[PDB]
Amino acid sequence: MERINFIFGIHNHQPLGNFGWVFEEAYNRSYRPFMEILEEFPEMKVNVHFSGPLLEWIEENKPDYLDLLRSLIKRGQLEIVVAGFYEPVLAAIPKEDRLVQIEMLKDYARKLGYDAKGVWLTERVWQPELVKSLREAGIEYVVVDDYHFMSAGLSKEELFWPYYTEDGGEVITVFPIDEKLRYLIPFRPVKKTIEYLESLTSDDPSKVAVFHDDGEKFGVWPGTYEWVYEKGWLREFFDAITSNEKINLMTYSEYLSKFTPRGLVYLPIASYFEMSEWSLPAKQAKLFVEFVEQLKEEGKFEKYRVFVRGGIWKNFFFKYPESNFMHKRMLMVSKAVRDNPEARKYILKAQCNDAYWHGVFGGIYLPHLRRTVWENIIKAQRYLKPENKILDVDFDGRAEIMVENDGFIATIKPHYGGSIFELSSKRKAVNYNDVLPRRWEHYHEQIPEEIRRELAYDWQLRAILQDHFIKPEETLDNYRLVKYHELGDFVNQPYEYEMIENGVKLWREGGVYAEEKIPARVEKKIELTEDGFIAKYRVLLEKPYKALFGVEINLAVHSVMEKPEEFEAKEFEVNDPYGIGKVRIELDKAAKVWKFPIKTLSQSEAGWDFIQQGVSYTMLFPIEKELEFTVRFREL
Ligand SMILES: C[C@H]1O[C@H](O[C@H]2[C@H](O)[C@@H](O)[C@@H](O[C@H]3[C@H](O)[C@@H](O)[C@@H](O)O[C@@H]3CO)O[C@@H]2CO)[C@H](O)[C@@H](O)[C@@H]1N[C@H]1C=C(CO)[C@@H](O)[C@H](O)[C@H]1O
Ligand SMILES: [Ca+2]
Repeated sequence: MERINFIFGIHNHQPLGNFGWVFEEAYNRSYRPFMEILEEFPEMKVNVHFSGPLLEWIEENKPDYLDLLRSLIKRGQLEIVVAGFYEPVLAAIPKEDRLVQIEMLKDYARKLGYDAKGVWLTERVWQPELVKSLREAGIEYVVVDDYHFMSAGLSKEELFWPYYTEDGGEVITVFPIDEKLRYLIPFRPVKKTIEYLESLTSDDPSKVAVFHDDGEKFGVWPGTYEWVYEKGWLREFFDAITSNEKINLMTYSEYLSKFTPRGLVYLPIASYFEMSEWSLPAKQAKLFVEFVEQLKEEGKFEKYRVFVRGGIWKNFFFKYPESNFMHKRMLMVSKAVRDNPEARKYILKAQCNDAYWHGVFGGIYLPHLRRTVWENIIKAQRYLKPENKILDVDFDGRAEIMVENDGFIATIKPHYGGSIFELSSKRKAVNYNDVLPRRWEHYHEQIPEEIRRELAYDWQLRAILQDHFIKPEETLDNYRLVKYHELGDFVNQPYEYEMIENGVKLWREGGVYAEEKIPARVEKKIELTEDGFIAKYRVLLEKPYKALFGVEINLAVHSVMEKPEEFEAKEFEVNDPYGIGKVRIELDKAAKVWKFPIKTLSQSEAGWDFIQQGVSYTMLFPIEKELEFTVRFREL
């Protein structure tokens, strides 16, 4: 009967911090071939979204590509879709930042010759109040998933039309991405998509199905270049989709200029379905997966999927404390820097979402993406006057201590081993502790043997000046892996503190539990210096007992595929050119240095691999009753 309207869109994005070859590959593998083929089919209509950095990379490297986009826009083949310039997850940044973020990209769209009216929701993380924000930015529609609607209570059958939604008395139009099309396109043969769309036709001329997904899926994703281009999937699809009398191709704006949204509906906090898995704590994510698989295993996932639920994106801040700290620190800086445009631009760049979470691969686990966020938090803050302060930054209920001078910002957590969790260099714009601890993930456990022997999961978070207590006969390999016997209770327990001039005095009354609790007291005087910091230690035991006290210092060493190593040293240097640079650790007394890379499990189609998140340096000093020494970190 009536034709079925079809909306085709792509979303192109490269997170800040990506290697140059990555942009080049995505452009050659996807961005360019895709538009060249679109140019060949005058009747094809595409709704495309480009992230700000991407458009900036293109203007600098591939200017001609922009002339092609202007042309296609001019011939009615492209509707430019926007969002937050630097791909922030809108719901996770200040409302003020949402405005400027979107307008920066609206300005760019405008320069391609198109007044953007729609927004691609980054990671489709929805919150009711985004309505107000999108509305203030002049946006008339946002792109979400069918799953957001199913979660609200509607059945898939009533999701082939866009809907209105309101908040604060403001209303905006919402289009749902048909999950099926995300799997049919472009991975399955063309006929599979044509058959599906044709079966959707009804007596309702306004019915519409929506496809909108990653542009990189058409060429970059493993295997897609061969399938989409070498084997002609795109050319065959564009020909089929434009030569079908039951399928009416149109852009989002064209649809709204002809059909009114079906009605009013309210959406919960959600994202696309797959995200319901990743955003759950590892244990629960595993259960979620078992549940989904067992439903499919009993051929009943299809009729019951509308009731399946999982986590929400913001909970990555719970799953990864390092992401939460990163996030809250940028929120802190965004506020203090809001009236300074030059400074503010840096904080807006720090809101690029990728490094804040982890799906099946990458994200927060890629040091280069993480350092880029930190790099920007630091550059924005550098415009502010240094000022020490006590406050609960990551909201765990126990204040942090921020000590800072003209060249550094150190964040101490008295509650957790009185350690330094953040040592940011204002000169290098690097956080020396921009590392991650080794954690189990629901998708772990197949993994090869060569890697299993190097796998280990931490019980300790990782910071700087982490006080240990091990047996003289303890081995590096036992320590490296988490097998060793930690005699003390100072690594993850609270420390008393006293503020001083340019630093803090920390001390803890604990004990060295071996054969009997032997009460101990660790003291550390941390003071910021112009090129780092210095810590004067004074360990004390209540009763004699041969042992080894160790001060651990984790470092965001990224470009140094370091390996386990133990050596004798009073002072040693570290040279990490592409990461934290050059630094020196000086002791006033020699010690046994234990070094090892922090390895994290990374899954790819090329099997399992390892990502070095940083390196741990532990300076061991023997102790029986009294121990006194000084450690100095120096930035070169
Ligand atoms: C992370 C990604 O999730 C969503 O993507 C899903 C695709 O739409 C699905 O079709 C499916 O793709 C798999 C193929 O079916 C399969 O045959 C094989 O080729 O592997 C594909 C990938 O596993 O599953 C995808 C989820 O795994 C979503 O639509 C997409 O926008 C999301 N991409 C964002 C995430 C990151 C990571 O930080 C960014 O690099 C992207 O630019 C974002 O758009
Ligand atoms: Ca806290």
